Amino acid sequence: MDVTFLGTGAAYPSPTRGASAVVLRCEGECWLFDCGEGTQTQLMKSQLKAGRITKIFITHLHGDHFFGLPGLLCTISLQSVSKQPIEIYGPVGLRDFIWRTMELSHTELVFHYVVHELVPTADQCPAQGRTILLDSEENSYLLFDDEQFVVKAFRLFHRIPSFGFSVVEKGRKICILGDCSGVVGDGGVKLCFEADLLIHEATLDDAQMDKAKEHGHSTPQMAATFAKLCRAKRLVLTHFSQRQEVTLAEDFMVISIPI
Amino acid sequence: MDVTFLGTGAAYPSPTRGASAVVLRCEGECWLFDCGEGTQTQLMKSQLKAGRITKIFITHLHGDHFFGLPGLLCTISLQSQPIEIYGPVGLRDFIWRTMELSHTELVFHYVVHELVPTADQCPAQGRTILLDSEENSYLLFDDEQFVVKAFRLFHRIPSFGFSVVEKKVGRKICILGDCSGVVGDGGVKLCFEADLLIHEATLDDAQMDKAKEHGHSTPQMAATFAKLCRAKRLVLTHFSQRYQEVTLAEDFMVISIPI
Ligand code: NA
Ligand SMILES: [Zn+2]
Ligand SMILES: [Zn+2]
Ligand SMILES: [Zn+2]
Ligand SMILES: [Zn+2]
Repeated sequence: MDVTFLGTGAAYPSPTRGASAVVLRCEGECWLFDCGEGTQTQLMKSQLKAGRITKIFITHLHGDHFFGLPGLLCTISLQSVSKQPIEIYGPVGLRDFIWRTMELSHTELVFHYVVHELVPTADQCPAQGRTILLDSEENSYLLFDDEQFVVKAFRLFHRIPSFGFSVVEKGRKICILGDCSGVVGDGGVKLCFEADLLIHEATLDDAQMDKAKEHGHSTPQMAATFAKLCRAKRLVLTHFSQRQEVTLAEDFMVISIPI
Repeated sequence: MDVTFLGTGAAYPSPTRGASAVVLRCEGECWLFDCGEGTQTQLMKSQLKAGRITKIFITHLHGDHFFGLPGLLCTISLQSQPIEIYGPVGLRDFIWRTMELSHTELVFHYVVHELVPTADQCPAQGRTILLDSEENSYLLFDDEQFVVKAFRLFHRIPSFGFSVVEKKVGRKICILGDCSGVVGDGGVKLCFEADLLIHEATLDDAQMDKAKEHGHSTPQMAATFAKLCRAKRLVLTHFSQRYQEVTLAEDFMVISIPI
């Protein structure tokens, strides 16, 4: 079980840090978390293969987290019956984006996909596919629960609504948070408790905390405080402004979680 | 006056050849022809600056020619006259909806002028630009410095070539989208004695049948068109990915056009 960082930069892809994308691998099955522009080329450079991706999870509808998605699907198709659809989980709006973009570009994908949309709430920002609704008691979204994994989402605060994802082996726990300046109620501490790996943004340095919060971002001290509060075993910082063990992510870094 | 190749590959971007994008530069003013995924990052790696781009021309709505556009506009905005965008019907709504979905407020104004294709181009505020039946071309603009026109190509979906004429008469640069041929005589006439002619050669001549099946050309097809137009120099691009003067385009190649 490992995470491969494809893009570790904030706001846009650069020559030194790609736009947001991380792949979680379990037993040859790949799950992609975020898909900024250039993700498909970062995949090509990596040891991973786009064709092995079975699920995709989008944290929020800022372009550095999803503009690479149409390209990625097209290329997977161009290079390919798959039996099971690729499952795509993300905020409301994502399903129509993909459908329209594929139609506009006259792309007939050779595989089936389904988009499951998470419904955000207005307090996340300043004042056949499923629709997935918050459970107010649990304070989370159930994405899926099978024999191997339970995967859930929780609400973050950002300039637009943003989500974190919790992956639990039925075992190891990996939590991956979208851009944020905070978490809505106890959703994070609950789901992220004793995470084996916690992936958190740290867009700006601690001296720029005011600017960070302004833009719905975090600094390393904010991430670290959340990690300590959740008793995470490992904290990995990512989504750096372009130019408990704590690791600063770089593109193509692979972190394994031993059993 | 120079031409800079940003991406020279076919169908998708790779680590060795980016998706379609070429920049024409005159006296510090940059015009971009096509905008595949990764174009913004190629620009960063190049000696060019995204912020100097004043016009963008899209040959056809295949993703390897436009999926990079939303990202490019966002990054130009983040890092900074209106930008003029020319391309097929459908492009304007694509850009508008994508900006809205991603909650992007661009700091510059842009306008999208749409070219209306004809049905025989494929197998059986902003302007809406019609084919002129007398001239068999589309007038994009005509000022004291330049006359720029589009003409119809045959591809799997409708595709366009662009003719740029400097007034002295002066230099003529013609850049053709993906195609297996030109539709009627509008194109041969506009490309006559081109100083530089940029043409695809997706597959080698031994795969001509496969090339034509996919609305593509081989080097002999491109060469024959260059000879027919009496072009001075032919540059081949849009090469299949590793999965009369004739020059083979590579990413970051710069060709200077003397007066
Ligand atoms: Na790879
Ligand atoms: Zn971001
Ligand atoms: Zn964001
Ligand atoms: Zn193409
Ligand atoms: Zn094409």
